[PDB]
Amino acid sequence: SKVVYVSHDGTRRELDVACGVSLMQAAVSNGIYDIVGDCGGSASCATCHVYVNEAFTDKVPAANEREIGMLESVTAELKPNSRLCCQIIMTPELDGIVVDVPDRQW
Amino acid sequence: NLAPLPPHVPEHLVFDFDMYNPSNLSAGVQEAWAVLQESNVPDLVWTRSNGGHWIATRGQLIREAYEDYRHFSSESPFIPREAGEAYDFIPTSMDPPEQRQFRALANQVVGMPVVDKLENRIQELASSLIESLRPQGQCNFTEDYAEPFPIRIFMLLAGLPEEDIPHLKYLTDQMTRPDGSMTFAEAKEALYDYLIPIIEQRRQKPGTDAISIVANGQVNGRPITSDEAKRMCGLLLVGGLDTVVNFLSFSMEFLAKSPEHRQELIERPERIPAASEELLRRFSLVADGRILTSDYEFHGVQLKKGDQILLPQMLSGLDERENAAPMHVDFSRQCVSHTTFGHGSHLCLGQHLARREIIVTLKEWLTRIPDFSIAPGAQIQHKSGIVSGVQALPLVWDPATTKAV
Ligand code: HEM
Ligand SMILES: *[C@@H]1CC(=O)N(CCCCCCN2C(=O)C[C@H](*)C2=O)C1=O
Ligand code: FES
Ligand SMILES: [Ca+2]
Repeated sequence: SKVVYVSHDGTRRELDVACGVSLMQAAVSNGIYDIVGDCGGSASCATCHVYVNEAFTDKVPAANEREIGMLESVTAELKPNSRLCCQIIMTPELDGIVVDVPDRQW
Repeated sequence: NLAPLPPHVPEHLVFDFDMYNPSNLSAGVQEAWAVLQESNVPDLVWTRSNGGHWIATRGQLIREAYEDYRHFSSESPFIPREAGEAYDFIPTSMDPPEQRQFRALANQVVGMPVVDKLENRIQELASSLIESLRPQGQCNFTEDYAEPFPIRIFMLLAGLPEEDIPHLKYLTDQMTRPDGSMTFAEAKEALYDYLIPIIEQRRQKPGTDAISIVANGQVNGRPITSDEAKRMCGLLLVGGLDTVVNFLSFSMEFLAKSPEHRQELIERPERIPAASEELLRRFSLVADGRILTSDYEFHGVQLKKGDQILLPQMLSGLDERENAAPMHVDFSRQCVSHTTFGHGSHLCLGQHLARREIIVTLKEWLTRIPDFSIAPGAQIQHKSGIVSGVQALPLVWDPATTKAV
């Protein structure tokens, strides 16, 4: 399916993302540098922070308490639709999902 | 060579395993460790050897433990604990939130953006080593390629002169592979002394190299000290030698023994990145651990403060609970899971640099020397430790079967 990555500066990247792949993994594999993904995807670092568009927050599995704990120490503005994108695992039902990437991860 | 059994440890979890000398090592070091994963072995054993410690034998527990640093601390991540003496590289032994400060800085010198703009320069390096090796039809891959390649990349991203290589090689060698002619502590100190005037010089007259960036970075909201910078710069050197050297050798050993997997990558170089990941799962090689901050019930086992637990990075991908037919190398394997680069906040900083060194070595080797094999009459020996490895890899091939480019 396809995922759109909107950088802080408005610049827009759409990626074709295989099922089973995390939004973090896809970002790092395709030069979306404003997603760092330091810990490599176990909710241990908060450097894959994204804002999930409201049109898809019903459609993504809620965060677990581990993701919640890690989200407290995001460096950019923490918002209600804030997610660790290493916790978002891609599926056909999530096709065309919109995530906004914050101005900083570190 | 066993230690007395702790009053808090039940004997029915005791299991004879020495990570420096596993029983069936002649079959292959990954095979040798996989004995911990036979049907009648608990997910969590105790061994009396190497001082005495726990071992997570299964991917689920290893990942769990690596996810909880409050109970499982990096303050003592090496077994035996005495192997921590004089080991003060950064950020190996730190936990969050301080560990984080040094990972932000490090990401600036080996993060994906840096890896990417270094790639072409890395492949010309790889090519050059290969290109001027091909008409020999033979080599000790380990000495001839696996060792010079990563240390040459370090020089490149640290901005260090080429003739400095013999010196650094020696020092890192004495550290990794001791001679009796120098203690590890001495070799380490020599490395720091090599680094520290470069750091001070580039703090006051910066470049774009790794050393400048680290020397001019901030940690905890104030300037990184010279001490902090050398201890981290030191690890960016040491961290990516012995593991890249050995992983490339395990891999290259496999391809020399397996014409069918070669031809696949030879007919479909597009598969190489995916094959590298599979090669990473199958020939995983790091095993370190953590120490207990407190008493703690864990997966039905009572640990106490001070206890060390081994959490083999190697075993997760070999855990057949995680990958079907784990000893099988299938380059089209659909759900490859492993912890070859570790797991949790310490997962390898060089993972992106290390993947790129693998993919380039494969894309550039097979491009030139498609067919090769292990030397005739060759007893290839594996060694077992914190970073398991290959002793030597004599390879042989016919020059007329190659192709210089
Ligand atoms: C295939 C090659 C490699 C493998 C299998 C590997 C393995 C690992 C593993 C498993 C860890 C985590 C240790 C733990 O949790 O106790 C680690 C940490 C680290 N690695 Fe690698 N590594 C490789 C290549 C490299 C390279 C090329 C570099 C280049 C600088 C490097 C630098 C580091 C550093 C600086 C750390 C410290 C991470 C931390 O504690 O935050 N590694 N490595
Ligand atoms: C690869 C490894 C893994 O755990 N995983 C998700 C498990 C679901 C099983 C695959 C079913 N499936 C598809 O066939 C497409 C999307 C999906 O979930 C993987 O996909
Ligand atoms: S990559 Fe570390 S929390 Fe997502
Ligand atoms: Ca000195």
